[PDB]
Amino acid sequence: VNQHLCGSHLVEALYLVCGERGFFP
Amino acid sequence: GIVEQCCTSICSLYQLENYCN
Repeated sequence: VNQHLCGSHLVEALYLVCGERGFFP
Repeated sequence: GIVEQCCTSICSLYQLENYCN
């Protein structure tokens, strides 16, 4: 599998792992 | 920054989590 997280994919991953707590760039 | 660490290269959960509020 592709393990890189770019653009939309990165945000989604951040949403997932950081939760509704949210993420800072 | 995050895209260099995670997009260009591959990051782990741990590294990713370093950018959660």
